[PDB]
Formats: sequence, C-alpha cells, structure tokens
Amino acid sequence: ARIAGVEIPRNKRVDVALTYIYGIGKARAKEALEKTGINPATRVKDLTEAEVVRLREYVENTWKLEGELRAEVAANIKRLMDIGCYRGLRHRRGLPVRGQRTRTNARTRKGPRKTVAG
Amino acid sequence: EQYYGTGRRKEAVARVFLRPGNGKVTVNGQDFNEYFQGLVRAVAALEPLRAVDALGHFDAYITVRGGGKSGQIDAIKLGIARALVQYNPDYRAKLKPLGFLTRDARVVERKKYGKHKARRAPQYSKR
Amino acid sequence: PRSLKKGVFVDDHLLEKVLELNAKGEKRLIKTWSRRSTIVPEMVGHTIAVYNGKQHVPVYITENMVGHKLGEFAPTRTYR
Amino acid sequence: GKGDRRTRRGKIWRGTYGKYRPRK
Amino acid sequence: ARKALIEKAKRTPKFKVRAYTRCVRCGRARSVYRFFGLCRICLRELAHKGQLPGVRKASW
Amino acid sequence: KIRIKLRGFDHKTLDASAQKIVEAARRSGAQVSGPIPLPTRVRRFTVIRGPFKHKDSREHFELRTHNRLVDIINPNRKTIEQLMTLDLPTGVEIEIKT
Amino acid sequence: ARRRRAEVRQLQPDLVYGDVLVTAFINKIMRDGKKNLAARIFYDACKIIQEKTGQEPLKVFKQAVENVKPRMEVRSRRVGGANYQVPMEVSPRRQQSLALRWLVQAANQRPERRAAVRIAHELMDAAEGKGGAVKKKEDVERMAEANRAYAHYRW
Amino acid sequence: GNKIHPIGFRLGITRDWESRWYAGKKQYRHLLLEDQRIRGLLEKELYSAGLARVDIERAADNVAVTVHVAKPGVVIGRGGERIRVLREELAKLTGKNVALNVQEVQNPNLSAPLVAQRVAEQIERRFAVRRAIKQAVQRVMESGAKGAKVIVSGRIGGAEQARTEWAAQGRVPLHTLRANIDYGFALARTTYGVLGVKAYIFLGEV
RNA sequence: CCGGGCACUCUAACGGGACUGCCCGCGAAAGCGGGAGGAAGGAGGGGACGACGUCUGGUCAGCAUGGCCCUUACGGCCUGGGCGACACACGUGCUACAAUGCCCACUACAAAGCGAUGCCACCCGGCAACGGGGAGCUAAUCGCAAAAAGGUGGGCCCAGUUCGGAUUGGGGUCUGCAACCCGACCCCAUGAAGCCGGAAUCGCUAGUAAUCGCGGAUCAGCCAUGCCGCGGUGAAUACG
Ligand SMILES: [K+]
Ligand SMILES: [K+]
Ligand SMILES: [K+]
Ligand SMILES: [K+]
Ligand SMILES: [K+]
Ligand SMILES: [Mg+2]
Ligand SMILES: [Mg+2]
Ligand SMILES: [Mg+2]
Ligand SMILES: [Mg+2]
Ligand SMILES: [Mg+2]
Ligand SMILES: [Mg+2]
Ligand SMILES: [Mg+2]
Ligand SMILES: [Mg+2]
Ligand SMILES: [Mg+2]
Ligand SMILES: [Mg+2]
Ligand SMILES: [Mg+2]
Ligand SMILES: [Mg+2]
Ligand SMILES: [Mg+2]
Ligand SMILES: [Mg+2]
Ligand SMILES: [Mg+2]
Ligand SMILES: [Mg+2]
Ligand SMILES: [Mg+2]
Ligand SMILES: [Mg+2]
Ligand SMILES: [Mg+2]
Ligand SMILES: [Mg+2]
Ligand SMILES: [Mg+2]
Ligand SMILES: [Mg+2]
Ligand SMILES: [Mg+2]
Ligand SMILES: [Mg+2]
Ligand SMILES: [Mg+2]
Ligand SMILES: [Mg+2]
Ligand SMILES: [Mg+2]
Ligand SMILES: [Mg+2]
Ligand SMILES: [Mg+2]
Ligand SMILES: [Mg+2]
Ligand SMILES: [Mg+2]
Ligand SMILES: [Mg+2]
Ligand SMILES: [Zn+2]
Repeated sequence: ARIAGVEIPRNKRVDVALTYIYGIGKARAKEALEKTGINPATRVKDLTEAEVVRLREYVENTWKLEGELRAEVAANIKRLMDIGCYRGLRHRRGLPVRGQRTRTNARTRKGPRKTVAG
Repeated sequence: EQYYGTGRRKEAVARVFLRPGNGKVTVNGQDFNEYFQGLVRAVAALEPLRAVDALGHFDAYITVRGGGKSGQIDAIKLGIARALVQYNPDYRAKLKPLGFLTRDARVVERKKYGKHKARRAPQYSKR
Repeated sequence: PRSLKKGVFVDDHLLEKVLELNAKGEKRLIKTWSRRSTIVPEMVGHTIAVYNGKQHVPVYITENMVGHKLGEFAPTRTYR
Repeated sequence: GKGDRRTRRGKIWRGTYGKYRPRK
Repeated sequence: ARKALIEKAKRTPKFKVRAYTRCVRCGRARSVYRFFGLCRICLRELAHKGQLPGVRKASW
Repeated sequence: KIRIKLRGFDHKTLDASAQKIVEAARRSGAQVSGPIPLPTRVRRFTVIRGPFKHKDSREHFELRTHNRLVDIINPNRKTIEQLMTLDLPTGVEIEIKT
Repeated sequence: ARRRRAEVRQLQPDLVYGDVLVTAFINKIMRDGKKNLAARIFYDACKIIQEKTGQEPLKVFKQAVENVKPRMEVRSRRVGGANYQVPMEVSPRRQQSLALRWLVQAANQRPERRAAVRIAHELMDAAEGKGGAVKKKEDVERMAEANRAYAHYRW
Repeated sequence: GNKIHPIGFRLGITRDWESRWYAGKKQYRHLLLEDQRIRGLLEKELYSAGLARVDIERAADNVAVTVHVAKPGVVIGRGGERIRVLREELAKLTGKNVALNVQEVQNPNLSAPLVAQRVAEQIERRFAVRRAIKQAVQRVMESGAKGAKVIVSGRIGGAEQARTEWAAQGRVPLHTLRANIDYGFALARTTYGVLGVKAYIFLGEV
C-alpha cells in the first residue's frame, strides 16, 4: 500500500515495487524485505496488511527517504555553492562537477546543443 | 580387443578408444550426453558409426582436451573414423566419400597490425 | 564521494604557521603555494592567500569550509 | 549492460571484482 | 632529448615517483622498453644491426 | 638425481651441448634419460617502423628462450669426470641443483 | 566475383531431417554466430507445427518456402539518361535465398512474443498462402510486370 | 621508404649476431649497455685500422671481444703495447677484466663496412662521387663478389639540391633469403652537410 | 594421488610429404576442365618480404646534421598552474535502445602470455574495494585463474521496465610526498538521453564477417572503451 510518503507501488514483486520509493534502490529493497521477513516474490496486492505495516515500520524510519532526501541533496549543493568552492562553481555554471572533458560530450549536464556560426 | 584413433579439429584433440560392447560412450568420465546435450550438433560426433552401421557394436572411451566443445565434437568425429579404419581397413572405402577421415585445416586467422581483427579494417571518413 | 585515507594529509609549511599565529594571536594573512593541503579547524577565522599559478587569492575561511583543500577556493582557469 | 558497474557483466567488462562479482 | 633532462639519472630524485625512465642510447623519454632500457627506434635500429642477442624478426 | 636446466637463445647450441653432456654421462654412468624439450618462453616486442606518426607500420620482433632437461640417474662420481667443464657453447647457460 | 564463376557453398545436411534447406533456414535464423540458439528456435518451431497441423513440419516448411519463391523481380538499369526498373526472372538459387530471408524477416516482424512461436506461425501462414513473406513475394511479382514495358531492357 | 635492413633481415640464416650471449630479464639490459659502450669506445679508437666488425661474447664475468680489422698492425702497435692500453681502457670501462682478440680481414674490399668507409673518406676529401662509386664497385667486383652495389645520398658535390647516385653491378638479390649479402654504412661529415653511404656485397649463395 | 610405464596427448629439435607425379578428355606447347589415391592438391591457409621511381610527401621534437639566430638569457634549478579550458563543428571508438533479451544460482570446454622490492594459493575481518596473516613458485611442477558467450533451473512479461547506466549527492579502499584543479576502484542513493538513427557513408568473400571472453607491452597509480596479440561460436552472398 502506501509506504514511506505519498507513493504506492502496485501489482508486481514487492522489491521491484519498493524500487518506486525514492530513497530505495534494489539493494535497500532486498535488505528491507529480508529484515521484514517478507518473501520478495509476492505481488503487492497479495501483501498481508500486517506485512505492509511491518514494511512501513522498517522502511519509513531507518533511512531518510523521498522529500527529506531531495531536500538534503539540495541543501548539500546549496552548501557547496555558498562557500564558493570549485565544485560549487561547476554546479553554478551547470558543467560536469566530476572532472570530465567539456570540449566534447558533457551533453547530459549541458542539456540540448546550442549551435552557432563557425 | 581395442582400436585407437586420434583426430583433431581447430586446436582440439580427442583420444578415441573403440572397445566392442553395448554401444554406450564415455567422454572424460562423463556420459556422452552429459558432456553435450544442450549442444544440438553433438550427434554428428557419432556420424561415422551410423555410416558403417556400427553403432551398438563398439563402446567408446574418449578423452578430449583443447578448443571449445564443437571442435571437440569434430575431433571426436575424426577419431572414431580413424579407430574404425584401424579395426577394418576396408572401411576406408566406405568412409572416404563422406570424408570423415579428412582433417579440417581451418584455424583462427592470426590478427594483423593496422587492422582490427585480421581482416576488419578501421573505418574512415575522408569528410 | 571523495576519499583520502586515515592519517589525513596537511602540508607542514603552513601547518606550523597557523598555530604559530594562534599562539600569540590572529595577525594578518599568509601566503601559500601549497593548495594540496587539507583545511583543518585550527585555520578557521584566518585568511590564506592561495597561489592559482598566477597570483595569490585572499581566501577567508569559515567553519563550513573544513575538509576541503585550499585550491578548491582558488580557481586556476579564467573563463568568459 | 556491460556499462553497469553494479552487474556481473559490468564487473567482468571493467575487469574488477566486488559485491556483484565475488571471488568465490 | 635535451642534455639537461639527462639529469634523469639521479641518486637523489627527492621522490621515488619523480624518477622516470629514458632511452639509454638516444635519450628518448616516451616509448622506452624496460627489458632493453632502450626506446623503440633505437630498439629497431640495433635489432636490425644484430647487436641484440637472440632478437629475431617474428612471423607466424 | 641431479637437476639440470639448459637455457639459450639458440636451439642448435643447446641441443648440441645437451647431447654432448649425454654422451659424456653414458660411458661413465647410467642410461642417461636424455634431454626433454620443455616449452619455449617467447617474448614479443611490437614497435612502429617510423620515427614519426605512421601508426599502422609496426614490424614486431620476438626473443625466444629454449629449454632443455638432462637429469642423469645414478650420480656416479666417475660421471663428473667427463662432466664438470668440457664444452663448446657460449650463449648456453647451465643450471644445476641436487 | 570478377574473375571466377563463384561456386555455390555446400551446406552440411540437417542433424534431424537431413535436409540442407533446413540448415540454410537455421543459418538465416542465426544471429551473432549463435547456432545452438537458432537450432533451438527452429526445432521448437517444428514442435509447434504439430498439435496445430497434424502433418509433418518438414512438409509445411518446404511448401511455405515454395510459396514465398518469387518468379520475377525488378532491377535498376541506366539507359540513355534515366534509371529504369526492369522486370526479369529470378534464378532458382536467388529464389531460395530470397524466400528464406523473407521468411525470417517476416517472422521477426510478428506480434508473437517468443521466437519459435513467431517462426512456426509465419511458416504455417506462408504455407497456407498468407503472411508478410507472401506479401513480399506478391509485392515483388507485382512490381515486375507492372514494369512490363521495360522488359526489352532485359540483358 | 622501403627495403628493411638486409643484415637484420637475414639474422636467422646466413647471418649471425655480433653480440652472442644469454642473460635473464634482470641482467640483459646491463650487459647490452656494456656491449654498446665497448663498441662505442672501440669505434672511436680503432677506426684508423679499419674495423669491419666487433663481436662480443660472454660466459661468466668474462667477455670475448673479437675485433675484425683490415690492418691488425695498427691495433697491435709497436711491440704490442697498444693492445695493452686498450685492454686497460676496457678494464677501466667495465670492471669485468676481460680479454681481446684481433682477426685480420682478408681482402678489405669484400667487407661492405670497409668499402663504405673508403667511399666516405673519398667524399670527405672532395673526391668525385660518381667515379668514387663506380671505382668502389669495380674494386669489390674484381675480387670474387658475385654482385655489388654502392649508394650515396643527397648534396652530392655540395649541390644545393640533394641527389642520389646509384652505380651498381653484378647481382644484388635483396629479396633472396639465402643470399648472404654483406651490408655496410658510412657517413660523410662535410662543410656543406652530411652524406649517407650504403654498400651491398653479394658473395656466394646457399 | 602412490607404485609403475613412453603407447597416446602434449612439449621442441630433426625429417618425410605434393611434383599436374598417375587416369580420361581439349591443346602445337605452356597449360585448362574433370577423376583417382591422399591429411592436403593445381599458389593447401596465413605471415615476413614491397622493383626503377613518384608525391620539393613526413620527421631538424628520437638520433645525427650544414646554415642562421640567443648566450645575466631563446641556457639552467624549483613551487604552482597549463597540456584536462567550452557557445560550438568533425574523425575514431565504447555502451546501448532489449525477450534470438536482462538478472540470479549451479555447472562445462581454450589459446597465447606475464610473474621476487613480483604473481599472490589458502585462513581471518570486511556487503565490497581492500586490510591482516601466510604456503608455493628462480616457475610444462606455484600463482595470475574466473574464460565468456554455452548448458540446466528459476525470476522478469513488452513497460522506458528487473531495458539502458549518463548525471549527481554521500560514505569509503588503494597507489602515491601529495588525487582541488586532475587517478582508478568499492558500497548506498540518484536512474538522464536513448524505441535502431536525415542527406550521406564504412568494413568484410570463410574459419572470413558477426559475436564472446583472455593476455601483454607502457606503468607507482591510471583516465585502456586505445593498441598489439590469443583462443571460443560461427554465418550470408558473388548473376555478372
Ligand atoms: K539530456
Ligand atoms: K551485446
Ligand atoms: K605456403
Ligand atoms: K623531398
Ligand atoms: K541498425
Ligand atoms: Mg527509486
Ligand atoms: Mg576538464
Ligand atoms: Mg576471433
Ligand atoms: Mg582513512
Ligand atoms: Mg541495468
Ligand atoms: Mg639535442
Ligand atoms: Mg612515472
Ligand atoms: Mg618513460
Ligand atoms: Mg605496410
Ligand atoms: Mg571473366
Ligand atoms: Mg520484408
Ligand atoms: Mg662529386
Ligand atoms: Mg618475394
Ligand atoms: Mg614541404
Ligand atoms: Mg610540415
Ligand atoms: Mg594531449
Ligand atoms: Mg568558448
Ligand atoms: Mg562569446
Ligand atoms: Mg586456484
Ligand atoms: Mg569472508
Ligand atoms: Mg606436472
Ligand atoms: Mg534458461
Ligand atoms: Mg529461464
Ligand atoms: Mg530501470
Ligand atoms: Mg525519453
Ligand atoms: Mg521497448
Ligand atoms: Mg536528425
Ligand atoms: Mg542509404
Ligand atoms: Mg579478397
Ligand atoms: Mg598497466
Ligand atoms: Mg576522466
Ligand atoms: Mg584489457
Ligand atoms: Zn632511443
């Protein structure tokens, strides 16, 4: 059902379902299903109400998820820029922060390609 | 009592020992179909026997090393034919038109400098 | 996702300089050619000139700047 | 695919070991 | 191969990693084979001269 | 029970010296099990032909180390007579253990 | 082939039906040099041809191939400052090649989820005279003879 | 830009290494450097004697150094003191304390390095290059030598434009593996620049 | 694995073998078509090998070298930065866009190579990178080591997803005096474009193409998806 915030996964394996949770990838879902003692293979519609309550219990507060996660990331970047770090400048200009070549590629960061005269 | 042949394909060798019997085949201590089977070409290894209508006459003890399992299949195919020839030399007359006793000289072509693999040339633009 | 190791690296050129200032006071600035050195708490409140390869830039340092190298605050390249 | 660090084939292609490609 | 850079040979590089290899013959920096201590050019030259024992042209 | 390993860049000198050692140890000693070939150790060097660019030229070289075995049974003291030092070959290197 | 006549490749017989045509189809099915998977696909398909059609899959297959074979086809030619589509006959080898290739293509154009099913269904359809392969054959035989006027460019 | 080195081409058959010894991977480069320093010091000394080749062999901490020279009377010296001085400089270079041999070269005109050296000398003395080449080939051919070739490089006659002067005769079958051709190379340092000199001598076949 | 033995496999030196030699047909001959025997025929397959010369082709920055020029600097030492800049354009490649597929588990066959301030079996800690301990190996005898595609079983069910892993946040490991500019690797979270590509254009004729892994040189480490090699599986088509 409704787990860790406003998102409800449905009608497919519970692990893969938990993937639809923001702060939760494959590994964290595997772990959660393990410590919650739930068979992963069961469809979400087949989840016992009890199992759902237990899953919620674990997942909601162990790791920081969803909104608080996004706010944490945003605050991290904000901190990076405020102090006037190089990383912060790269975030500012919207260029690769991880030290990759910008002469070519780096399109993912720079988005669409804006062409001028030669 | 026992009839031997070797045979070779594509960097693979197989000892073939023909010992008259029920017709069951041993490969490296495993059953013939436990090594193969999941390999469709497998039965081709036994083609020489079926050609002379031998089959359930001889059993066979085989030892294969080198290559992948297909080349092994072919090396077995030769070895059985050779052992079969050592048994009855007249069998050659039957076995030759099919060419089972022909060794397949095809091998991996050595990679060459300037190319990618041995043939394949790096592509170009010119514009 | 950065890393160094245990036994964090700080160049001992200014490592002694900063605490030598701290002993008798604040005083004024510093000039450092070592940008590879990590920022440690004892430097908070000081001002360090970092060589970007051309000139020395007057970096003021606060509590939230700790753990970064000096050179992160001294950009080498000039662009647009 | 081979570009996924978190897959068996990814580790193989990258030639490394780890959680997703054990040393047995 | 500038003559001052053949200060390459140093008992005191001041750091192990600062120590780099050169060609013992022509003084080349890049493409220097560890086994011969030579560079690739000098290697092919001396090879063709027959002054490298056991070294033969390869084909297969 | 005397370990011998002959190594050289020339197989002619190796073979000749090995069979020489064998004939030396045959008269003074046991049947001399004789040289076992052992695999070659082949080291290749690929190098561009020209001094500048032209990446597609190459012409690599190889340097091959041939090996030999010996290992005479019945280590007679009479054997080390014709053995010890009598040899022609230069670029042949000898290894000896017990 | 500028110099020689480029002799035809003799393919090994089928491991099951002993038919070289089967083998040819197996090869056209094959992808990235995986023969095993292709044999899997085709034989599974033959297993699908029964309990659908009570007949032997070999017959169905051969007749499908027979129905996909084009009699005529069109080919371009440069004549006096233009480019014409010229109708003309198809050599038996090319008939076979085109028939098989078309069979496989059409099969992989199909909605069916897994391979053997697609091949079995395309084969059956083609056998009874419908499906993408037959559509191709009809399209080509239509293209030629639509161009009848140019048949004097034969060569 | 073609034609690989004939010596280097034939090194396996009908040609042999000048340095013949075995060494490991941790040994080789050092002994090689040493050999190179030996050849180096010997070429800068014995030139006047016309050394056509220097062979170097090793066993254990000992080195052959067989020097092939046109005029051994030069390398020996008066009473043989020169060879003593040379073994001395050799011992000061490498501490291996090794020996030295002198092999007289019969018919200096049949060993290509000596031929090239003579042609080069002539060019440095401002001889006539075309005639020098034709003459050299003549001297090589007139004694044995089933074939011969000499080649001089650019700036012939001090010309502003580089040229190539060819002049060969007999048979020089470079592509034949069994050939046994001697090859040699000399420079010419002139006021106007450098001249390359190549010498091929084809003697016998199988 | 022990005894035991060189028959086989292999290893590496030498040698045999194939020459249109034999048969039919055509031909003046050379030779061509076919057939036999043969492991192989008509150059059996692949390398090395590249004529007289052409491009005033490339390289004085690998080396050599005539001339010209600088010789408190056009030499030399060091710290730092730059060669990694990014509105953009091209070349070469990598990974893909999925079901002839992806994931997990168990399981099977290779060649060529490297290894002592090295490879690192095996034991412990750690999810892992890795750390601690430590056997063997001067290496056909120990190690790198797992080959992968493959097979068996199971999951996914056509969705931008259990496709695809860019980008980014965080926590680490190792090399190295030192990873900010600017390393690689591990783990968690993030999960982009991309649904087979316009005009145009490239390679390849058989163990080839395609596809799958493996090694090595350079190297402390590594931006290697590059290069040079190795083997596994194994096509289509050539009228002309
Ligand atoms: K984008
Ligand atoms: K793929
Ligand atoms: K040949
Ligand atoms: K020129
Ligand atoms: K495509
Ligand atoms: Mg998620
Ligand atoms: Mg950059
Ligand atoms: Mg391959
Ligand atoms: Mg640490
Ligand atoms: Mg994925
Ligand atoms: Mg210089
Ligand atoms: Mg270095
Ligand atoms: Mg270097
Ligand atoms: Mg070439
Ligand atoms: Mg013709
Ligand atoms: Mg179609
Ligand atoms: Mg002149
Ligand atoms: Mg030739
Ligand atoms: Mg020019
Ligand atoms: Mg230029
Ligand atoms: Mg660059
Ligand atoms: Mg710009
Ligand atoms: Mg602007
Ligand atoms: Mg092991
Ligand atoms: Mg453990
Ligand atoms: Mg053993
Ligand atoms: Mg399966
Ligand atoms: Mg399955
Ligand atoms: Mg996804
Ligand atoms: Mg999209
Ligand atoms: Mg889709
Ligand atoms: Mg477009
Ligand atoms: Mg097109
Ligand atoms: Mg071709
Ligand atoms: Mg490396
Ligand atoms: Mg990078
Ligand atoms: Mg690699
Ligand atoms: Zn050099």
